Amino acid sequence: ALLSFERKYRVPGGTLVGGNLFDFWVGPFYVGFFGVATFFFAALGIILIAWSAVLQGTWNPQLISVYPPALEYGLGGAPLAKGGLWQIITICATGAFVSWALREVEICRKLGIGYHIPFAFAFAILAYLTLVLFRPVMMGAWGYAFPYGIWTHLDWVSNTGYTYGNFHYNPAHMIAISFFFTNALALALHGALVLSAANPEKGKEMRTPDHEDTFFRDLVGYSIGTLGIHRLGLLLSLSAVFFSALCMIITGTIWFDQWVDWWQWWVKLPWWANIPGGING
Amino acid sequence: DLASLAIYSFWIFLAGLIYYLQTENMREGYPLENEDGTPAANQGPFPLPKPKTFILPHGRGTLTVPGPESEDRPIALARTAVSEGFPHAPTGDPMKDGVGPASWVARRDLPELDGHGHNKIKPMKAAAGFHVSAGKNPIGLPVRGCDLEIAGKVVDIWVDIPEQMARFLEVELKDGSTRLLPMQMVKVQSNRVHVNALSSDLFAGIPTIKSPTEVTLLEEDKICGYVAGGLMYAAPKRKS
Amino acid sequence: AEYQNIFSQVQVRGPADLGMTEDVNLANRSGVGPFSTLLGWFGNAQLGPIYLGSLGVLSLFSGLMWFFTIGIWFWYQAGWNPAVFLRDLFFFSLEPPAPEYGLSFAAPLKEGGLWLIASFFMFVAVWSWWGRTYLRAQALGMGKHTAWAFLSAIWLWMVLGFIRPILMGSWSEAVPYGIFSHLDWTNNFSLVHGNLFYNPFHGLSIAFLYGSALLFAMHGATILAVSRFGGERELEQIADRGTAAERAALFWRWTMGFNATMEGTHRWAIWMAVLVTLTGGIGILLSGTVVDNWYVWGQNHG
Ligand code: BCL
Ligand code: BCL
Ligand code: BCL
Ligand SMILES: CC[C@H]1c2cc3[nH]c4c(c3C)C(=O)[C@H](C(=O)OC)c4c3nc(cc4[nH]c(cc(n2)[C@@H]1C)c(C(C)=O)c4C)[C@@H](C)[C@@H]3CCC(=O)OC/C=C(\C)CCC[C@@H](C)CCC[C@@H](C)CCCC(C)C
Ligand SMILES: COC(C)(C)C/C=C/C(C)=C/C=C/C(C)=C/C=C/C(C)=C\C=C\C=C(C)\C=C\C=C(/C)CC/C=C(\C)CCC=C(C)C
Ligand SMILES: [Fe+3]
Repeated sequence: ALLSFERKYRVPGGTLVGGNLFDFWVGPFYVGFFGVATFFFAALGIILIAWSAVLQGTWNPQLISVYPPALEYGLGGAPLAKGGLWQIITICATGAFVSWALREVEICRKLGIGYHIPFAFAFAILAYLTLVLFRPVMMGAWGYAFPYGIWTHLDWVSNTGYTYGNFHYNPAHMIAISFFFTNALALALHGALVLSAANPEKGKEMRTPDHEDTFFRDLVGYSIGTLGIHRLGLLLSLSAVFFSALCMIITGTIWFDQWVDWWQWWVKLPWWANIPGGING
Repeated sequence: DLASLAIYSFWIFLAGLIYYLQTENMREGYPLENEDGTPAANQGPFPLPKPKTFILPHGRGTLTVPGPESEDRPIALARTAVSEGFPHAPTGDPMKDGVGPASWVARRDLPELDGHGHNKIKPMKAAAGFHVSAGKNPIGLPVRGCDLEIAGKVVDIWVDIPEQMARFLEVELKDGSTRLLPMQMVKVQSNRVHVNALSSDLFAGIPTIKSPTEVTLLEEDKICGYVAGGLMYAAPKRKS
Repeated sequence: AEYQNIFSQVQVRGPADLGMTEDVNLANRSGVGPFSTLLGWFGNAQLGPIYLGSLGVLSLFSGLMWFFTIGIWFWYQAGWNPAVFLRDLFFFSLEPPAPEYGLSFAAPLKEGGLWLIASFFMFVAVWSWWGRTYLRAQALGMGKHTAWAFLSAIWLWMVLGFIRPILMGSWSEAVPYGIFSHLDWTNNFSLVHGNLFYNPFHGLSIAFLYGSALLFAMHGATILAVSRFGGERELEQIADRGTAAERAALFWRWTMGFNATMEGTHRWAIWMAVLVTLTGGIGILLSGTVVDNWYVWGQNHG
């Protein structure tokens, strides 16, 4: 039940709601009040998916799929089987995620550490909410949302992106994707740096941050350093998700033509629109 | 076919890799224990790993993990309930006692050293060539606690020498002695440094250090421990 | 506002850090560059010094050689006109030989030979840089992890531009140099193969790519959060666990029910990241050499 250095931190307090009432652990798990919110929202939503799975005929997770209300239904409710199960499961989903964050705030308080983790989680929650609530509402229908199925939601990704030709041309999607890629680069580098110091050459003694700094400067003329790289991971990550949401909040709402076409604002400028030669003259 | 061989093999590699990774993260905190400190019955499905040895660089010795584990310190807490899983109340003053969010570990009571063997952290005053290079300079600001009362004056910054980074404010009391505050728990503004974790009367109680030109890892832990504890334990004197 | 350690509130500056000498031939470090106050709100203010050995110079030269080759073909495609160049910047594209030349080096300069020339410069630039990766580590007595991990990035790049074009029998199978064309090659690659959503290695790759954003966001937040107990000094927390490492582990344990060590979490990191391209490159490698349509393959796995 406890890690060897753990008892000393298991003290009363930090809760957000409930005072000492749900303030206890089950095995290694802290139980918020929000631990109780999350279990209720998550068990209700799982129950409704298992439900939905019979109304639809299957028990196989590669087939189970829950679709939003069709476009026809606009923003209204929609019978249980014709999209309303999805409406209620989405309400469970948000309930469960926002609880999880709030539970994380409580764990933060008991531990005397900062709020960075749940703040970060929040950008994921916002991305989801962009796909299933903000974008559908700006567009008129729950049916623009994606559905809950392992393979059917990629159906939705293909269909949605291919409505604007090659999605690659969505310029916020480009910045988003750069953030993702650079993030994986920082992750490879940070991991391998720290390990290469803790696990040096062999028989050899443990290296130091001065080594990690040194190796970097040797390789690229720079080193952001140990506080730096953690700030950077965070920034790269969160920036990726922020531009992920931005690229989708704007697609179908303020821009709804073929993304390749947006680029013509550049190529069509007064100063060079009509000069000849090159690809566009 | 070949593509089915590759994918299925990959799933297998992936399972061993998860396993290896999981066991690797057991070189601390393990074996699990009961709330009373003896080995828990169930340790989950992962075995401990064969141990490893880090060689520390300034004839500072060895670490070999996993190995026998204790807190090397008394824990002023008691059970508040009759079975596994509840909070354990502080039996004393939690701040003075280093428990809860004020906890510290018994790290080595020497100073972390740079790559060259010198103490990593020094008061800027004993650090040649080091000066404030941008942003508001805290030195000479009054230091205010969460009760909005002044508790001292900033008299130097302790700096990380190889990373060139502020790490504490050395602040002076009515006393004339000083304490270190973590740079990360203070807000340097126009006419003052504000400290939210601590009320003005809890500064005297900050853990003191033995040299005034060195901190040790143990002292550093007790200090950071103490001030972070205040966010929970000084909430009584915290205003708005 | 209580304070978050995202940007620094004070920069502090000392003598330029020349860094540990170890087995490094110091002949080859440059001397310190200057000091960006700007950089310094966020990470370190000091630029340089860089080390450039002979291998150093080699890499960096063919580096520019590839860049400069792509760049004349761009000015040429622009018919020498400076405004046209700027306008059509993302449209220029240096393409590989047509399917007809197969793997030969025969193709004219102006229809593929320029491509192979730039491809040649890129190949020695990357690989030399790779060995530069290892060498800098040896000189310092550091482990080999950076080069191992960089090897994973190289494997996709390798498979995309060289291993796969060879196995399929021609250089036309490989990727244009240019901002839009390489996007187009991409979209196109997927179409011709039955949509890469059906290729299990693609799907794995996404899980790691997304997974790396998850991990680093977790990890970077975890550190900033415990940064008020010196959490960022990870190596000394590995050698002597302090409350920062403890309160970190226990955040994740109380939340999701298991946790890492300060050292272990870095092995989660190196692998989460490296697996993105490892997995990816198997997925491309198999495309069209062994599976011509992922959908179809998918229909009856074996
Ligand atoms: C043919 C398809 C189109 C295309 C169309 C789209 C579309 C359409 C979309 C994207 C989106 C994205 N695309 Mg695109 N995309 C294409 C080509 C690419 C390529 C490529 C190499 O070609 C790449 C790398 C990308 C990359 C990206 C990212 C910028 C983004 C996905 C990450 C994200 O949004 O996460 C955000 C993360 C989440 C939303 C996860 C949320 C997690 C929540 C909060 C909690 C879940 C908990 C879970 C339930 C717990 C379960 C139980 C536990 C496991 C125990 N695209 C092609 C051209 N792309 C998406 C985007 O920008 O979304 C905003 C999007 O909607
Ligand atoms: C982000 C932009 C697009 C999108 C584009 C893609 C694409 C493209 C792909 C996936 C793939 C996946 N996505 Mg999807 N996906 C989206 C939003 C989601 C959401 C969500 C709540 O918003 C979830 C839960 C998932 C879940 C999944 C997984 C089934 C699979 C691997 C993900 C991963 O490794 O993440 C990183 C996270 C981790 C490593 C943490 C572990 C996450 C675990 C495995 C998720 C389990 C979800 C579970 C099966 C849902 C079960 C219900 C629960 C019992 C409540 N996607 C949106 C609509 N997703 C890949 C796939 O293989 O498809 C079959 C793939 O190629
Ligand atoms: C319409 C397009 C198709 C599609 C077609 C492809 C194709 C084709 C490929 C991918 C690949 C990927 N796609 Mg897909 N993809 C689609 C949809 C998606 C979606 C989505 C639906 O949202 C997502 C999230 C992704 C995500 C991904 C990634 C997991 C994977 C790229 C890994 C990577 O890190 O590359 C970035 C990293 C590299 C390219 C390695 C670079 C290393 C070299 C050594 C560096 C050279 C540097 C050079 C010298 C320049 C230096 C300049 C400096 C500043 C000095 N794709 C749709 C289905 N996708 C790649 C893959 O492996 O899939 C199997 C790939 O080939
Ligand atoms: C900065 C954003 C990056 C990020 C960060 C991030 N994620 C996080 C955190 C952070 C900081 C956490 O603290 C939190 C965590 O606890 O991690 C272990 C988390 C987390 N991110 C997770 C998943 C997740 N994150 C993803 C992405 C990202 N997370 C971003 C790229 C993805 C992607 C890329 O697709 C996934 C799949 C979980 C591991 C965990 C959140 C766990 C949680 O909220 O648990 C509560 C709920 C349940 C246990 C049960 C679900 C409730 C029911 C309503 C079921 C159905 C919902 C429905 C939408 C089903 C969908 C079907 C699919 C097939 C599409
Ligand atoms: C401003 O003006 C100046 C003069 C400075 C010039 C400006 C130039 C500019 C702005 C240039 C822009 C260049 C761009 C946009 C480059 C983009 C490249 C992209 C986008 C992607 C590349 C993907 C590349 C891959 C996948 C390549 C892989 C290559 C190989 C494996 C090597 C292949 C092997 C060859 C060619 C054979 C030779 C070797 C042997 C051993 C037989
Ligand atoms: Fe780290």
